[PDB]
Amino acid sequence: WNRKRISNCVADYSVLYNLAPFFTFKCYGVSPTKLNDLCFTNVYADSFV
Amino acid sequence: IRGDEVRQIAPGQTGNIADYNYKLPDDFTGCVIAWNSNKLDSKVSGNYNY
Repeated sequence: WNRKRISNCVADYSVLYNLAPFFTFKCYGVSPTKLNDLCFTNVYADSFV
Repeated sequence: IRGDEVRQIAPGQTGNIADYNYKLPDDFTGCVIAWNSNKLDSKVSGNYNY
């Protein structure tokens, strides 16, 4: 995998929510509608096929 | 409504159409039924009535 580190920035999940690649947005532990109201230390993203 | 924003219309779910047109209350006892009707709603060179 390609682990990408996300830090020191403002995360706008509404851009993802209004984006055209948007399907099966499943979440564990966090409600998907409240992700704009939280803070995280670092966010790690993994992209694969 | 287009199929991307059908899932937006829900109680406690935020969106563009879901917030700016009408919310669903949190005490909603009711059902939602959908159907993909491409035969009548979709028109040639866009349907600009809606």
